[PDB]
Amino acid sequence: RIRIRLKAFDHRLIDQATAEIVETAKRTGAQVRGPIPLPTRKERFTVLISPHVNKDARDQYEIRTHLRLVDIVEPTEKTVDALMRLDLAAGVDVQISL
Amino acid sequence: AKQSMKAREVKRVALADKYFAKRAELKAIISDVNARWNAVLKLQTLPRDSSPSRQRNRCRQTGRPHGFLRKFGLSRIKVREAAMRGEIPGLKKASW
Amino acid sequence: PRRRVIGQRKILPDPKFGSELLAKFVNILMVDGKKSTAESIVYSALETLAQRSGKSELEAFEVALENVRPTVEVKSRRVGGSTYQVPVEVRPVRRNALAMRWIVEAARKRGDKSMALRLANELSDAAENKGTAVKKREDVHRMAEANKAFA
Amino acid sequence: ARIAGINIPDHKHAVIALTSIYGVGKTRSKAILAAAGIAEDVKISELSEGQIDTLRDEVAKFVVEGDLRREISMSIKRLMDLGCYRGLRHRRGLPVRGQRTKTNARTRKGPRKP
Amino acid sequence: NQYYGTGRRKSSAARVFIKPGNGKIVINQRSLEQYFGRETARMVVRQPLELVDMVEKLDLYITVKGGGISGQAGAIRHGITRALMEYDESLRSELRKAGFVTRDARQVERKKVGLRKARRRPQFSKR
Amino acid sequence: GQKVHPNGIRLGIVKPWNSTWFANTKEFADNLDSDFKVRQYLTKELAKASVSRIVIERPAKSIRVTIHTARPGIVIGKKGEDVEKLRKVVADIAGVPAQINIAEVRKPELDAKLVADSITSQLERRVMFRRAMKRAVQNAMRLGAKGIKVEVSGRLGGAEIARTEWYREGRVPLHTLRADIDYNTSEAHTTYGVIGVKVWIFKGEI
Amino acid sequence: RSLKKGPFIDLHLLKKVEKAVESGDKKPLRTWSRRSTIFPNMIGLTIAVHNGRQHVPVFVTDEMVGHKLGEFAPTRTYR
RNA sequence: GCGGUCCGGCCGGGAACUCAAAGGAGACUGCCAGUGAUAAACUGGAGGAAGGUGGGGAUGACGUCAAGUCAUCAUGGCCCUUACGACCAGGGCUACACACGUGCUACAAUGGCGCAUACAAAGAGAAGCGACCUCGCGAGAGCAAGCGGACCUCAUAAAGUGCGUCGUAGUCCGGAUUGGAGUCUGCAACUCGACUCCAUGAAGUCGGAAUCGCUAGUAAUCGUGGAUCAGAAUGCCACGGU
Repeated sequence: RIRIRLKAFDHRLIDQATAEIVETAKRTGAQVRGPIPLPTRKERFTVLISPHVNKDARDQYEIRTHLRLVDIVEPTEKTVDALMRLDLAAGVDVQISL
Repeated sequence: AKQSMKAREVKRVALADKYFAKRAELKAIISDVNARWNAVLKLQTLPRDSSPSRQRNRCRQTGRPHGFLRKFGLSRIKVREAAMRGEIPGLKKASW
Repeated sequence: PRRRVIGQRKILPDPKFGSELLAKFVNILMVDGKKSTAESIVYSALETLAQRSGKSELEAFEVALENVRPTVEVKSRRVGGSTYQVPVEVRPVRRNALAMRWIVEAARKRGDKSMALRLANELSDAAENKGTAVKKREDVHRMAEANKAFA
Repeated sequence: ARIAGINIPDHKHAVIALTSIYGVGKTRSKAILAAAGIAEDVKISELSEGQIDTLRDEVAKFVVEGDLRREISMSIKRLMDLGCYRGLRHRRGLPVRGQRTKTNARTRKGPRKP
Repeated sequence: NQYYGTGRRKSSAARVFIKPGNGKIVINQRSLEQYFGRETARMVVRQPLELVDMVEKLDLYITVKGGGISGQAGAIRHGITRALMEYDESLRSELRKAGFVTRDARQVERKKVGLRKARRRPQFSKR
Repeated sequence: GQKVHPNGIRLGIVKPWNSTWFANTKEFADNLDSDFKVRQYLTKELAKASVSRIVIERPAKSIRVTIHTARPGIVIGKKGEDVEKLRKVVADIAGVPAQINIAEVRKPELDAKLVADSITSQLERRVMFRRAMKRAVQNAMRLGAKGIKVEVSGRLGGAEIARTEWYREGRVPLHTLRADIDYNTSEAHTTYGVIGVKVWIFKGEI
Repeated sequence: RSLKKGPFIDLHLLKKVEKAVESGDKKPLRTWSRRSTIFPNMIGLTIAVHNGRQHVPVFVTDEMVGHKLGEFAPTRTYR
């Protein structure tokens, strides 16, 4: 009924933010479906490190995308409420849309 | 990196939308299977630099027409410049 | 390989008759890794080897092989600016091992019209030993032994 | 089985042989055997002079044989006489279709010498 | 009662169910040879049964996907044996000598930055 | 020229990011350029302020920014004077509101960018560079610290020869991922070219 | 084979092919649109094109209905 | 293992299995034996999913070459300055008697081409991927559903396997090239793009001197995505079959 794709870059921060949305939903509301890991999108970028020529040098970089599902089965006026406003934690993304 | 070559894109950007795109849409339904009247491919004499390709994308801190990535916007050397100091979020040395 | 003396990678036996040696060959013949199309011309080129020779089958390969198994060879060296190449007996495992490289090498040249055939005519050319392999078992028997004075 | 052009292409399958003429390729090697009531894997080793004289009147549509030898040549001289570029090459010994030439470009030049 | 084991190999993971019936088998809902049971991977699947008895003693429902042929078949052989333990640990003892228990570490090596592919080093001039 | 950046490699551990936020390709660059656009300016206005680090975090269409310094006092003004003007402009770049942190720095003797800048000025102030580095190291060991090492490069004290002197003391495991090492460049322009000062300060275990 | 469906030319040049059939064809033309094709409404025209240095004169003959207006203006000079 | 099927995990349903992602456990020569001082260690064995730094990254010391980079950029000094600056259009860098280098494709039957059909991993996506139906032989064009995405699209992967053509013959190989006829993005493709389609078919029938890579899931062979990008990769980066 209410999906909640929470995504971030640090593994021990994406499921420490989920560890909240849940301890809140399973508070002012209920149901919930426990956290669901989801595949991780690791996007690498291989670049040349020498300011000039020297191709075989290169510095390989990558950004990791961690996901969470949450997925609340039984919404709540009290839960869809406090849901908004309070959220804190800078650096994570939230998406509940359909 | 030649203030001039820089402004060349800024003019190709400020001119690509305030004109092209806005009225450049005059080549879709218009310039297609609609039937022919000459009204079409004709009033084609707007700017020049204003184009969806008339650009090279250049580092926001230098202007190196090569090794420029969108995802970060900057150019490889300026990228690493950041990288090694947090600078680019959740970005670190890859390995596997 | 300098200080580290290794060993050998005993490969999986055959997928029909069940045999090591048998296998090695199958690979020897394989190229570009098409082990399928390879063994597809292995047993198929061995079907008519169980017909023309007649001698059983499981050994219709072995016996014919014994005709390409040398006991001595050569080897380049360099002592003071020459070669002083001194022969030597081929290890029990390297012996027949070589045998296969050649037997097939004769199939790599014998340009007929079909591989499986460019294979048997030689394996059978081992029953009465006279192929480019059994005679190849002479280029070493003649080359070596001539410079045997150093053995 | 001379047919159409003096060329006497034979001792080859249907869809096969046919492509021996100057102007006959794979594509137009079935576009005709599929509009004359003829098969494909058929060897002329059983072709009555009847199922052929009908395959002979077919090629009579698109320029082939000598007709095409000077048909394309017609444009050959043309494009040249014009005095453009795409013609320049031919009257020189250099690749027409914009190919580079800092090196390789032999197919439209000739075996190196010096 | 149902019998099973996982077993996988080089990106080819499989699930194997033993059902005390017949040598007959149905991997991924489609008979043996009706899939690949004849290619290089011929009796490869039987192998884990060589050192034992079957033919019409035990049926089995297989399931695998992902990777390649000989790879999948491998997992198969893996599941089969790590599923055949159920009868006892006494057979897995004599079934290890066939190293069927061993999970194949072997895997495609990553192509480093510099070579044409994994180990292939691009040819450089004389000197 | 063959050593990896100490900080940037430890990023997966001990040393955290300096830019903590998240976005999508669609506007990841416009943010990156947005971010490192505030730093450039904020640092300038605080030169004589003894800064050393500027952490930026974007909490969904917003911004915080934590300014580090052992010299915080005169970075705020008369009870909020200075800091104010800053936030003002700060916000006026990206397009979203702004707030700003104020992180002190007890003991600048051990902070990278500080000891590194604590010299780039020394040099332009035509002082004995070989006295700057000897200084650093010592009064760096003085108050704790397990390892510390300073490096300088370019026309030293006047020359046409490009030399680079170093000076370590203590213990610095630059190769041990889990070791806490703070490193920071610090350029200084003089009357005859640019000079380079790159410090390294080892502090802990796990 | 290139311009999808329907050729292409200039505008600051069209007032010279149309204005060359009513006022009598005058001296060669001097624009910079080799990119244009050869419309039968040019036949004979005194056409020229600046290619690096000067404008090379040519005569829009007969059968040349579908070809550019630059192929006849080599810029690279050798020998 | 369960019930309902318009047999599509399709719908109840079920958390077992695959997988997904967090936190664990495990291998240390630890055990036995041999050689080796009763040492270190190497060899062999047991158990073990994995041994003997399990495989693979990342990591590259004091230093050498006043190496390379002052066109990434910053920078001492120097020089120009109604100027080597700067605005615009066209054109070269994609020119070419040539030698060299790294490459893609071949020189074929362990292979071409036709039909049938079975198995990847990895990655990207909205000023984007764009089903399905629909127009062409085809590249595409129309209608436009879905997807900021383990939900949809980009891909029906290739070798491969079962018959079928062929017969070892420059040939049903190989694809340069030239013309004609068409497709796509763009202000605009002639000098300069990319792709399809109809005709055409060299050289090369495997290579002297010499030389390069590779000791494992590696060499070789086989496809796949990605960065930049408006559009043009046999290049590069990354993936995975045998």
